[PDB]
Amino acid sequence: IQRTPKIQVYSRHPAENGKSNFLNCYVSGFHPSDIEVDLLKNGERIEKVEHSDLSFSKDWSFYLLYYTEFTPTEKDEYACRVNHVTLSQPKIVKWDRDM
Amino acid sequence: GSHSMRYFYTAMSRPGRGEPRFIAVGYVDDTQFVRFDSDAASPRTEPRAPWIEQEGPEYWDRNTQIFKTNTQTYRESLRNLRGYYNQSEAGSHIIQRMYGCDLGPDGRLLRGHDQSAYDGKDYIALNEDLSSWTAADTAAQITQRKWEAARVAEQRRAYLEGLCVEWLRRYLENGKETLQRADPPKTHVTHHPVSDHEATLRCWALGFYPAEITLTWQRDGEDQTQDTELVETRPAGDRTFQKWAAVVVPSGEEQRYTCHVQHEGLPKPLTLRWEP
Amino acid sequence: HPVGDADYFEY
Repeated sequence: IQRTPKIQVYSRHPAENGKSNFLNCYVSGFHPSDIEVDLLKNGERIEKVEHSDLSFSKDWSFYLLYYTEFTPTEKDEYACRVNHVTLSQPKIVKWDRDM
Repeated sequence: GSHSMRYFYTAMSRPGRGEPRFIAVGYVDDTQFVRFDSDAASPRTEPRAPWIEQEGPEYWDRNTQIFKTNTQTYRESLRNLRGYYNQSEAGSHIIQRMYGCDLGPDGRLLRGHDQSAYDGKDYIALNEDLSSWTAADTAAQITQRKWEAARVAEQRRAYLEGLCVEWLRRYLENGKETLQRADPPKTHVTHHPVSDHEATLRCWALGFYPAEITLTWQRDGEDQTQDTELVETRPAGDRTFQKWAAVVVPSGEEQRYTCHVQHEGLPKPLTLRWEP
Repeated sequence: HPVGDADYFEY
């Protein structure tokens, strides 16, 4: 059977407006391994996103980290968009600096 | 402290989209050090940690030979398992394998592992005795018979008690400044009202390595397991990990709550409270 | 370092 991804969106360092940082989207607990992940800025797909090599946890579920450099500001909105065979429509999780 | 080496293999069929992909990654504890991907423009074993870069050409060539061979044998194995389960040629399936050795704080072998799964379910595993197998079902029993006939367990045992430990020890020495350094969590407690009558206390742990950590909330010194929201430990992207635990408390009762943090890097376990 | 196999190893 299949397992749906858990999704967390967060920064590498504590967020400080105007200071360069890294925006992370960590997807985990999913199976099978095919998955589509986009980082969004104000709703638009960010171009040069990198990701970790496919690995898995002791329960056989897969995990990946997607990341890109970004400079947080007061009004810019960031999010992670994920699609997987378990999802009927892409799931959007917004970046919340207290999460 | 204690240390482990693991290799993780994923072999994925994809009918109509070429031959099955084989990817292998190697880890010491929570640090990846090598990858191989049969889909790469030029498939070869590549370093993923600075301390492995010092290994010679023979190491890289040998690794690459092994992973290229595994790419082929795992493709055959996918065919075999498709047959064991009477599956059609139309679906995509996955074999996963994880194996390696665990050392105790003295550096001696604690135990070895060689485990496989099919489509995310336990398939076959080498028992802790490193001499016998546990098969999940009648399909896996076919693999078990083949592996017993070929004395596979004896060969895994030799590797796990020998080369696996020898190499892990070498890596631990070569990467001692990182692999043998525990970075303690940086911690704080945040406070957010959720109404007139309740507030969230969130206990944060940031910048720690390795990933293993314990984060708990107590109320009046009593564990709040059922009321605590605990996110999965997550990678920061700089080798370190992050985690938080949250509890919703009645306003006014904040000082009744304490966050407790245990981590290998901590001289002493921490007790924290919200500091207004 | 990863483990090797005998020739024609298979599930």
